[PDB]
Parts: sequence; structure tokens; C-alpha cells
Amino acid sequence: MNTINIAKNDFSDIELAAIPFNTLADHYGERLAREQLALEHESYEMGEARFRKMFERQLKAGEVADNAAAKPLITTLLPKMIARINDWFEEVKAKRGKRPTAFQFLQEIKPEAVAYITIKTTLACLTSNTTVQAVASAIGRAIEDEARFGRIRDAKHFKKNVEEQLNKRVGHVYKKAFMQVVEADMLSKGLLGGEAWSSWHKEDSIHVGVRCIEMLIESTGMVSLHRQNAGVVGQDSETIELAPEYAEAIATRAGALAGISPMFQPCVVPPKPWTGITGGGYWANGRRPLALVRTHSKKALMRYEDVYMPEVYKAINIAQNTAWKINKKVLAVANVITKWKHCPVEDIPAITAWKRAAAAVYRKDKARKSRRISLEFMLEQANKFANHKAIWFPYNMDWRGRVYAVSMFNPQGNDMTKGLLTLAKGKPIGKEGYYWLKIHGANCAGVDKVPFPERIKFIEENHENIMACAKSPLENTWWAEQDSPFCFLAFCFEYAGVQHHGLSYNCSLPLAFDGSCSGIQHFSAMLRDEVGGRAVNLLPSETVQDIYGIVAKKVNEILQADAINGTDNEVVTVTEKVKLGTKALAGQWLAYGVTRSVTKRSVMTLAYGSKEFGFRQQVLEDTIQPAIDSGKGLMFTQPNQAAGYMAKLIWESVSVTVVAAVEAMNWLKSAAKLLAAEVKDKKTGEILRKRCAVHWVTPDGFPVWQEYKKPIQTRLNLMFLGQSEIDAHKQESGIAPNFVHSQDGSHLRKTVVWAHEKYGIESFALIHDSFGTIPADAANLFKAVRETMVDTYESCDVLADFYDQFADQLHESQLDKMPALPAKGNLNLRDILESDFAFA
Amino acid sequence: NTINIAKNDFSDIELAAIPFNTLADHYGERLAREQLALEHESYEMGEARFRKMFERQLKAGEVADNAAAKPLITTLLPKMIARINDWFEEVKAKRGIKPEAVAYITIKTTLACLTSNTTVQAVASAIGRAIEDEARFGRIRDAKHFKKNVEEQLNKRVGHVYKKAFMQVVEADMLSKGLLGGEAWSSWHKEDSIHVGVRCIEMLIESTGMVLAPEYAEAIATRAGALAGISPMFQPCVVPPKPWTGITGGGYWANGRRPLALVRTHSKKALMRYEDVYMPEVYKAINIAQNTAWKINKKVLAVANVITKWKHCPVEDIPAWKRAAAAVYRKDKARKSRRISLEFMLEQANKFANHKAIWFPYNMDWRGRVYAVSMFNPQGNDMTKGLLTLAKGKPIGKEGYYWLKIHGANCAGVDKVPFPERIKFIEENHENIMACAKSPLENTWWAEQDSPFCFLAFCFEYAGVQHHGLSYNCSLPLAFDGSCSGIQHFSAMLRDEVGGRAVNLLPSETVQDIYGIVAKKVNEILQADAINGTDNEVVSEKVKLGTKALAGQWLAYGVTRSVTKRSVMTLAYGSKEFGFRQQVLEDTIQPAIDSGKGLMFTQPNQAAGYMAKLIWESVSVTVVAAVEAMNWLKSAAKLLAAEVKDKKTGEILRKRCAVHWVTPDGFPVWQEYKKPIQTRLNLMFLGQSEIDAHKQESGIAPNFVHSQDGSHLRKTVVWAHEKYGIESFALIHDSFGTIPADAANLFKAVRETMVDTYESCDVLADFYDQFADQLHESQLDKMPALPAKGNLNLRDILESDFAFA
DNA sequence: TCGAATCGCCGC
RNA sequence: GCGGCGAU
DNA sequence: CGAATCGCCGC
RNA sequence: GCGGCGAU
Repeated sequence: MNTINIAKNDFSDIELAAIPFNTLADHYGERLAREQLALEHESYEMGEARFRKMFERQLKAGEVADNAAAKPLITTLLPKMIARINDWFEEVKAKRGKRPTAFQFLQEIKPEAVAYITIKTTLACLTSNTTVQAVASAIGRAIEDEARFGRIRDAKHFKKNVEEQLNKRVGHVYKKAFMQVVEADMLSKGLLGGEAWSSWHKEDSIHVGVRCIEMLIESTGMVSLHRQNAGVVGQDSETIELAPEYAEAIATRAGALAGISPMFQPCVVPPKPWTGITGGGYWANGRRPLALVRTHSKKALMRYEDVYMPEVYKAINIAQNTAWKINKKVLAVANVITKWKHCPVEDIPAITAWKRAAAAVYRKDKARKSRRISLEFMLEQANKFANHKAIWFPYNMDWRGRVYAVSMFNPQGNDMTKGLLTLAKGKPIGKEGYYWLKIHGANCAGVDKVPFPERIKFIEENHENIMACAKSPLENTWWAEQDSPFCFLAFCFEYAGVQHHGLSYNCSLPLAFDGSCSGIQHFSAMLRDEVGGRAVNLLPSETVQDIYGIVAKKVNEILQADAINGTDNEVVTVTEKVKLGTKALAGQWLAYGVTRSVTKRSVMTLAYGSKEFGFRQQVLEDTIQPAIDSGKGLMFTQPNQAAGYMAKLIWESVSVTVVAAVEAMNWLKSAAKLLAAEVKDKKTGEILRKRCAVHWVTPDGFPVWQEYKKPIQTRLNLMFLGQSEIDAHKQESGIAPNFVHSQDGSHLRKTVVWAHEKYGIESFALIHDSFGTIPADAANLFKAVRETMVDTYESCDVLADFYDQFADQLHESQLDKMPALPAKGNLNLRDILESDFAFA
Repeated sequence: NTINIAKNDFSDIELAAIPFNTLADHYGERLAREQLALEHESYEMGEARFRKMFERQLKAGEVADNAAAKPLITTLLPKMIARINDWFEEVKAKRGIKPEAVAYITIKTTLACLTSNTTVQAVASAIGRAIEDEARFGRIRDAKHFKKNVEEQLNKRVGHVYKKAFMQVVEADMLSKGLLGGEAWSSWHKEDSIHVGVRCIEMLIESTGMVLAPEYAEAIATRAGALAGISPMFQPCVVPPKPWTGITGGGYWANGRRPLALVRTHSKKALMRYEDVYMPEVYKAINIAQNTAWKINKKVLAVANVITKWKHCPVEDIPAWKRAAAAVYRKDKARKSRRISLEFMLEQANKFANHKAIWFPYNMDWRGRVYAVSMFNPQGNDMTKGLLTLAKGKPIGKEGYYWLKIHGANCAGVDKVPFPERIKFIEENHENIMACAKSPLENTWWAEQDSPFCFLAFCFEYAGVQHHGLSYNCSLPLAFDGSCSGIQHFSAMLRDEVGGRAVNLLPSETVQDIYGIVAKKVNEILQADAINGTDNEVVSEKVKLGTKALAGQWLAYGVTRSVTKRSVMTLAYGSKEFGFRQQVLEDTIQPAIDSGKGLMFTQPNQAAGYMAKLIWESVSVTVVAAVEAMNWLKSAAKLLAAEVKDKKTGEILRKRCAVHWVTPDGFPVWQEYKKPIQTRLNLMFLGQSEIDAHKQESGIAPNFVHSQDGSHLRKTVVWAHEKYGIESFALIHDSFGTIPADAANLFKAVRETMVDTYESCDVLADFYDQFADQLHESQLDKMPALPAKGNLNLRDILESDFAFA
């Protein structure tokens, strides 16, 4: 209800405590220590204010039970209510006479569901008319709504196709409106048994809630009952109050939670070097200390305390030390255009389907608001730190070891954020620096599928356009028309500077180089796949290699062959419909024209574990369904048959193109499945080998543990929200994408330390496979990122090491099931050193 | 005043809510209640022990020694210490012992006076005496080289007065020499010593509120209360132990404030590392070991009960030099100490004498060696072993009777002869064994043996077989011990054939005495050394005795297995030629001088040093694998513990690193010896976070070999239980025992596990794989290579009868 | 019978 | 958890 | 200066 | 921590 302010004493400690102050002051002076500790203090202040506004809205909406401060108490009272429900039902049955008027109503709703519906609706009613009648009414109408529309949910098979559309709607009235529509539809089909719901009358609903209110006072006792003006027929009223201890418990938990949810901001001094698991980054001893590894359990964090990973610690601290500053020139442009357009680069002037169209505009209206709120935060943070000579971002890691910045405004964000951020410590650009400055500008414009010589040609041909954009960014919109506009505009400014000030010009712009498909690149390196490696530019090639265009080419080759040969159409009975043959289906697709657009997402999702089944849903939504809406797709007479046909063709094309990827992810999936199973002798039933997690260690020395854990029980209501064992399926789903991500994290970490030690590089722009530095150091970073990758996969056999980790854990029945290690290929790793387009 | 945790807290250990039916359905309610009563009582008994100890410290002003008073003192010392220097600055600013010691001496003397004259003068006068006592005596400490010699004698002295008498005598000897300065101690003015006191008191009240303040008095009390609850006197189980399914909670069934831990670790973090580890075979061994059902040998107990009332030690004295006078004092302390342990062991054995079976929970140390949890357990002294026998029995049979005879002759001490002789000794004394069994009080022959109570328990069973034939059921454990487990294990992994004969690992016609082997080699050097030796040369001026001259004395005295004996048992523990020279003097040169012999040794230390290099050289050629291994593991640990810094920069390339290895059973062990950066020691008063390089080096070789034998023991019990019917195991770290019928099968199993493990695993190479990445670029050139494999075949091990393991 | 990557921000 | 945004 | 572990008792 | 005893 009412929460005392954390801020007055406990946030005051952040600036007061001497040991955090002295440690900061010794490194960077008292005054930078003053600013940093006050800034970290404000970060905690902003975070507490964030909680208070959300709590106020949730209290107003009756959604306090949804808030985290109210979840712990509800978990305690819920069993007591349920037990009292079940006993009441048994006690009412035992007694003889007319059954109480709520008995029948309470029965169709699950005893768990009534329990939560009463607690939430009573908490909603009390925190937002305390009379028992209004709350009993409010309970009853909620019980009936779960009763009437629940019938649809459990029926179930049809509900699975209406489940998503229910979720896509926001707000109870919209959820209820949609459910009245489906109920009418399914009643017309006769699915619900043809039984139209007879609405409860008001006096019934009142009696439903009162029995619930009584039942909580006996069992739980949070609410208590009070009678006003007893014995007077006019004013005899009964009222409901919350137990103060329970209100104090949410209030204590609300305050406890507000002090541990800061809004992290950039540092005005270099971030605190990591010496251990906790307390890196920000310098204050804080209520929410940073962790080196972002984990879901304290235990998975504790495993890292013992481990000796000097190279992991060095890489994070080097990355933290990178000095950034706000690009004021970009910020000047963004401050203007943002006031005029919701998205500044969105609409530049330049020279059943209806139901699906309505869903699109609804999503578009959501997307506009969500996009703009992120924009407003980034600009405000950018304008805040604009006048600082440098700022710094702390770094930590996810549980797989990938590196992420900690502050909400960070260099790993969207274009506008990336454009608003530049490095602080620049060097004179030089001939080689100018060259990569133009290559970077070419990539920001979207000229990336072309060799470097034509990338330079594109920049130099558009010299006058680039110059005009830098001189008047508001008068020439050409930069906004580019693929990465603000980052392109950032290049335009530095390009203009080099021409004004020559090659002596000091440029501090981050020149990002990104691996084309890092997962397939890594998988191709492990098993030495030549064909896969060439497709992802691991091996030197005549031109840049587009894996989508390659797969599209192989798809089109099948289509042309399946147009001359291939099955005729046939008629199949279904519970008679025509089943289109491959010859018909090929003709439809050739009529559409299959490009890299048709195959792109399928290749991207390959590292995530997607296969032929998942491609059909991709193909339908990405190309076929938009084609029908556009008035194309007359060829797609049966859309699902076309998608399934094309998904087969994409999967065959992908698997023969990158064999190492397909084989390696299968081997890891088989490993996790065996380890995640419980081994029980069928006759005895006893479990011989328990369910086991998956663990490996990166060549960088980062350990990682995959323990996806499933909760035992869960509850779900239609209109109100729902409120450990190893999850074997998530273990198999996650093992291959997580393993390859742990490798690219090690590659990134090994790159920054190698670029820092062999070469002089001190500034790093890092987005998981994108490696950036100032132009003067661009050539060496290009060198460094290739040298690391060749070294690890010459030094280490990551899959064989992985096998050595879990081979002991395997049970004797499982060993025949385990596949062998995939065969190595003919690729030579030293060709990666001379590969122009790997970028990594 | 200490609150009684026992009232509410020892109801929590009872845990009379976790269904005792969990125990009661499987084993019966009375036994379940008794077990829960026993664990409850075990916690109560320990609390009473703490209280009696605490009171005695209270009477003697020793509360500052007690752990309950420490955590305040460590909080209050630096605030005090800061205030000492603050006045030191103020007095230095205005013209008009260590600071830590002044703080510690003030706090201890004040707390003692209040614990046991509350006047401000009386305490300051006592505090003034201690500071003056520290200054005069501390001059000897800070001189220092001679202090290193007298330090050991101060440590042997006990009681503030008795250390003072010694330091008084040494100061005279130093001064009658003149070593401390010739300046006698200048006695503090009695009014100045009270002035120093008052001054230190006044600082204490300003720095801390302790002067005693109530909050500090309840802090000792609440901590003392918590410490009485976590120190139980563990008792044997009357039901089978709870199987270990995890890191904690095994063994005893009751939920406790101090649950059992699978691995005994000094740090909670070291225990936490074992939770993630999957070691199924380690868990099996502990659970089968816990499942062994024991019974108290009543016949042994009746004999023990009477002789313990008549003799301080039942078997010590049977009717059949100033340093020496210090030793008889030690014997008087010895005679006491054994009696307290004896009386408790008798008390427990009588307490459980009527139970049809008792069980012992098990856990392990950080090296993985398996220890029984109860204070009364089968890993005790000869009388404790004799009081305990297995409950499960099988008819003895011809094979079992043979091993019963073999066990008896080992208890008699005939363990250096072949098995047919060991058999023969028994029937030669067959009439004496009967008489000992028939009337143990009338015949004292059983007490004369090397392991009398075990030999008496053998006498009872040997009589029992003769009464009822081979049909008679015997449940007595028959323990067989490897001659030297460390040398055996080291010789196997490096395939040293020469070592294997010495430890009887190879099949041999006769038992091999490794002490005899090294001694014969020493004699051979000594004989040659008389023929060729460095001449005596004179380097006051003293003549150094030539190697031939030193040989002549040693040859006149002679060298026997006993002289070499220690240097090889110490060798597994890591002792070296430097260490050897002392022990040779103490064991062989010192008793000769008391005997009147040692006339030949003109200089004892010259003989000890000359001897020392002869055992070490003879040891090195006798067991080359054991020496060659131990250097490699030590060399590794030294590199891991060292810090690598850029010589000019000092920036640390590699931190001090602990060493880690995994036993073939899968038990992991991490060796992290840690040394505090600062420590305070006072001469007259009690003494009060980096890897310790010397401890890491000193410990790695013996700790590694212990982890292997524990892995072997754990492997042996699982192998013996699964391949063979054996369900009852008597285990003492390398001694394997079972009922006589099952002995021959365990006799087989202990070989098979040892052979199978070293054929399958190269343990030292695996150890390299663990620290290989940790080694720095400078260290890799320094690191020695792995010692070479030898020509020993491990298939010979299963054939040897004398290895016993 | 079922199902068909990680991290953050905002909203409920 | 659900809805949307963004990063790889 | 620097020459095994685990218990119990005592200080 | 130091001293004594025991197990290996």
C-alpha cells in the first residue's frame, strides 16, 4: 500500500562509504570519484522511481497481484485456500438438505482457479468500496468468465489455433470480446456441444464470491470481516479490510525490490577492473552488484568463483577500458529530425486478408509506440553525456560467455545509438585508415556484397553526395536513405574531415567489421568444411559469397529440373482434395521468381536449430502470404503445399551447402539428449543414471553449464494471468546454438586481447561478432581477428574436448546410441588469413 | 553466563517431525527412537563438554583463548591499534613493544581480570607486568638465531609461570655469556608500570566501549552458545546409517545444526565444489562401508572391564639423563591421556554391548581417505579394535581358519615370515591359545603379544572353531596391511621392479624388509668407505672426521634395519637427508650415549650427517620410482604456487595457483594451502589469504599418494561387494578386513583393483593435464619431464602373497 | 503424443 | 508468462 | 630459512 | 597456533 523511501538513508550510503571512494579516488582523483559516485547514486534513484510509477499504475488497475512484491505472499496463502475449497465441497456433500447456492457454481471452476481469482480480485478491489457485496460480485463475474470461456480451452485442439490470437490482444475487454466471437463461431459449428451459456443472474454471482470470501478468512485470513451498524435494517453493512501484516509484507518487499533495480548509466571514469565474480564495472558497493556472468541461479554464478580464467578477465577489462564519446555532429542532426518525425529515417519522400490487414495495422501501431520510446531514451542519454570528454561502458557476460555492455545506453544498440557513439581516443588516419574509412562507409550504405575495389569506387563516385550530406545533413536526405543512415552520416562527417584536413586528420570513428554468418563460420572451421567455408567467406573467393544466393541458386536448379520431371498432381482423400505434384509446384515458384529473399531467413535460423519443418512456417509468412496480400500468389493456389515444397528444397540446398553445420549440430544434440535422459532399468524401474546437465569449456578458458530446468506445476487463466527437474527438450534445443555462441564469445575475447597485446589497439567496438576500432588500427584488427581464429582451431579440437567432458557421465546402455565425431574436411585454416571477406 | 541451547535447539536436532516412520517402517520404532535419542544425546554431550572447558578457562582468565571471545577481539584490536598510533602522532607532534602487542596485551589482561579485583589499579598493575615481561623476553626474539634454538624449549613449557622460569634461565645464560647486551633488564617502576596500564586502559575506553560492557558479554555468550550446539560427541548408530545421496546430510538420520559433510573441508567453498561433481562410484563405496554391521565382542569386553580397574593401562606393565628426566614427565602426561580415551571407549562399548548390531557412518577427508564418523569406531587402538567385531557371520571353513591363523600370528607379530611358518607358530602355541581363551585372567600370554586385545579376540575364535569344528560361525574381522602403501603405489605407476620386490609387490620366496634392504646397502658403502675415504682434516679450529673415520665408528656400532627404519617411513611423508640426520641421532645415537655406547661417535652430529647421506643414497637406489615421482609432483606444485612477474615491472603474469587432480574412482581433490599475511606471537602470552608455497610443495607428494590409496580402498569395497558376496568390511586406510570366510575373496579383490587401475590410468600424466594450461611461458622450460616407466609387470602383483594389497 | 539461440528495453 | 521493440 | 593426513585431550 | 596421545 505505502512504501517507505529507500532513498533517504540507503541510497545515501553509496556516496558516503570511504573504501569505494578511496579506491576510485586513488585511480582517478577525488572529483571524478565524486561525479561517478553521484552518477551511480542517481542510477539507483532513477531505478527506484521506475518501480514506484509501475506500482502506482498496477495498484490503480488492480494488477497488484501481478507485481513481484505480491507474488511471495500469494504463493503461501494459495494452498490454504485450495484445501479449504476441497474440504468445503466434501463437507457440503456430507450434510443433507438443499445444497448451498454457490456449491454448483464453484464446481465448474478448478479449485486452484477459484483460489487465485478470489485473492487477485480481492487484492485488486481493496488496493484500488470495501463492501463484501461488491467484492463478492467482482469475484463472481470473474469466476463465471473463467467458467464460460474456459470450456473453450478445455475444445483444446481448436483452442490451440485461437490461443495466439487471444494473446495478441491487450486488455480484458478486447480478450473478452474476441472470446465471445469464437464461442459464437464454435457454437455454430456445434463444437461446444451446442450448449449456449446461460448467463448467471446477479444474485447468484454475489453468493459465489461471499462463499469465497468466507473461505479465505477460515483458511488464509488475509482479509478480515467487519460489520457496521448492526441491527439497523437501513445501514447494516459488512466491510472487508486487508490484514496489516500482509500489507506490510508487500510494502517491505516493494521497497526491497525498488532498491535493487537501478537504471544503469555510462561511467564518467574508466570502469572498475574485474578481479572476481562480483563487484566489477561500477565502483560503488551497491544494492545490486554486477556479476561477471549473468546467471539465473546463484549456484551457476558460484561455479565461476573457483575457476582460473586469466584471459577471460583480461578481455572484459580491455573492452571496458575503451573510451567513448558522444558524436555531437550526429546528435545535432538527430535532435532536429526526431522532433519532426516519429522515426526520422522512416518515411522520406522519394521519386481473411482484410482481417490479416487489420492485425497488421494493430501491430504497426504497437511497433510505432515501442520504437519511439526507445528513441526518446537514447537521445536523452546521448544529450546528457554529450559534453563529457569521454565516457565508459562496463561489460559482463551471459551464461554462454558472450560479451555485453551493462548500461542501457550502450554501443551494442540500434543504428541511431551506434551513430550517436564514437570512440574518444583517435589517431591520425593515414592512407590505410582512409581506405578502411571508405570501406566502412560503403558498408553503411549497403554496398557489402561486392569486392573492396568497387566499394572504394562507390564511395569516390558519390563523393559530391557524401560532401553535401556532411555540409548540410538536413538539406540533403541521401544519408537517411541508406541502409544504416546515422552510421553512414557519421562516416560522411569523417570523410569530409579527411578531405578538409588531409591524411593528418585525427579520426576516432569506430570501423566495424562483421562476420557474415559467425555460427556457420565456426562450424565450418571445426570440421574443416571447404564448401561451407567458401560460402561464408572463410576461404578466399573471387567475390563476396552470399549463402542466401547460393541456396537460392540450388533451389532454382531443383525447380527447373522439377519443372521438366517430377510428380504429376494427384487426388487424395482427406478427413477428396488435389495434392499438387512437384511439377505443378515448381511451376508456381518459377513464376514467382526465387531470389535470396526466399531463402534468407531459413539460413539465418539454421544456427538456432531450425530445420525443414520450421522453414515452411517461414516461407509462408515471409513470401507466400505477403504475395497473396499484394495480388501476387495467384500461382500459390494451395499456399501450404507450396511452402512445404519450398521448405524441402531449401533444406536439401542448405544441407549440401554447409555440411559441417548440419553434422555438428546433430552431434551436439545427440549428446545433450543422452545426458539429459534418465536411465532406468525397465523391469526394476530404478533409475541407474540421473538426468545430467551439459558442461564445456571454451578455448579462452570460459566454463559454461547448460542446465535448463522445468518447474513442476503451473496455472493459466484465460482473462487473468497465470501464476526443479532438467528440461531435456530445452537441453537438446539449446545445446548446438549455445555451443557455437560460446565459441564466438571466446573468439571475440581472444581477438581483443590479441589485438591489444600484439598490436597497440586500445579501443574496441564489440557486438558479438562485429569488431570495431579507430581507422588507424583497422588494418591490424583485420589481421588480429583472423589470426585468433586460425590459432584456436589449429590448437584445439573443440568437439573432441566436449566429448572428453561428458564421456564418463554416459551410461552403458547409451554408448551404442552416441554418434561418432563428424569427419574432418579438406579445408586449410591458413587460407583464413588471406580471406578478404571473412571480416572475422 | 551461557544460555542453554539444549532446550529449544536440541529439540531441533531431534527432528521429531520428519517422519520417524521413515526410519520406523524400515527398522522399527524403538530403534528409530533410540537412534534419534542418541543423536540428540550426542549433541547434548558435546555442549556439556564445551561448558566445562569454558568454565575452566573462565577461572584461569583464559576466556580470550576461547573461540567465543575471539570475534569481538579481532573487531576491537584495529580500532585500538589505530588509537595507539593516533596518540603516538599527538605525542610526536608536541614536544613534552609493538603497537599491535600493546593492544592485544591490554585486551587479554583486562578480560582475564574481569573473568576471574575489579579495581582500576589492580588490572593496570597486572597489565604493566605483562608488557614489561614481554619487553625483556622479547629482546631475545628480536639474538634471533639463538632464539630459534630456545624457541622449541619455550613451546614445550606450559603455564605462564613455567615459560617465565625458562626465559629467566635463558636470559641469565645469554647474559652470563653477554649475548643479550650485557645490559640486564631495567625493571619498570612499579608506579610506572601502573602508569603504562592506566594509559592503555584509557585508550581502550576511548577506542572501544568494552570497559565490561553488557553487549560484549552477551556476544561471548551467544557465540559460546552457538559453539556448544555445533560440537557434538558423535556416537555409533543403532540403525543402519542414512545412505549418502549428496554433499551433506548422510550418515546420521536426524536433521542437525551441524549436518554431516561427505568431504571434511576447512572451507565451506571447498565442500561446495563436490556438489557439482558426478562421482557415483565414490558414493557407492561410502554407502557399502556404512552398511557393515558390527557387534561388541562381549568376551573381550569382560576381560577389558576387569583389567582396566586394576591397571592404568591394562597391558603396559606386566610382571614377567636430565633429558631422560624430562621424558618421564612426558610419560606421566601420556599415562593420563590414554586413560581418558580408554575410559570413554570402554563406556561406549559397554553402552552398546547389549545391542544386536551397531553401525558407523562414514565420510572422507579432502584427500578422499575414508574415516568413520563416531568417536568410538573400528579405526582406534588395539583395545578398541578388539572390543568391536562384525555382526554378520559365515561358517569359517578351511580357508577362513587358515586366515584366522594368519591374522593371529600377525597380531602376535610374526609378520616377517612366510605364511606356512605363520601357520606353524600357531599350533606350536596351540595349548597356550586355548588357556588364554579358557581363562584370560589366569594366563597373560595374550597381553604379551604386539596387538594383545586383537590377539585375545583371535584366541576366543580359535578356541571356538576347535570346539565346534569348521561349521562354527566366525564374524571376526581379519585385517591385512600393505607393508608401505606409498612406496607400493608409487612403484606400481612407474613400474619399478626394484621397488616392487622391496614392498613385496612382486611374487617373492620370502618377505622383504625394506629397512633391511637399505641397511645392507649402507653397510656396503660403510665397508668400502673404510677402504677408501676422505682423510680427517682440521678446519676455535675443529677437525672434521673423514668419511673413512666416520665409517669406522659406524661399522664398529653397526647398522641394522632399525637404524634405517624411520628414514623410509618418513620418506613417504616427504622427509629428506637433512631431516634424516636429526632422526638418526634421536633414534640411534642418543640412546647409545644413555646406554654408555656411542663412545665411538666422537661427534654425534658428524655421525648423523654422515649416516644421513648413506640412507638417502641407499634409499634412492632402492626405490627410484618413489623418489623420482615425489620430485616431479613437488616441482610441479612449486611452479604452481610461485608468482611469475616481469622482472623490471613486477606485474604478475600468473597468480599463485593451487593444484588439482582427480582420483581414478572419480573423487576430485583440490590442494589449496593458505597462509595469513600477518600473524602476532607473544613470548609469554598466547599467539593470535595467499597460497602457502612451502606447504603446497611439502604436501603435494604425500597428499597425492594418500588420495590414490583411498581411491583403491573405495574401489576395493565396491569391487568386493559386486563381484563377490562380501557385505561386511573393516577398513583402516590401507588395512582391509572382513569375516574369515570372505577373506580370501577380499584377498583377491585388493590386487585386482590395484592392477586394473594402474593398467587403465597413468595417474601422473592425468595430473599434468590438469595444471598444464596453468603453467606460464617461463615455467614450461623449468618444469621437469615425467619420470620414466620401469620394467615391472603389474600382472605379478596378483601373484604376490606378501603385498597384502 | 508432442515439438518444431542468447541478451536487453518497454507494456500487461 | 503473454504483447511489442532492438541487438547478434 | 626449510626442511603427510585424520582423530582425541590439554593449553 | 603450541604441547601430549592414538590411527594410517
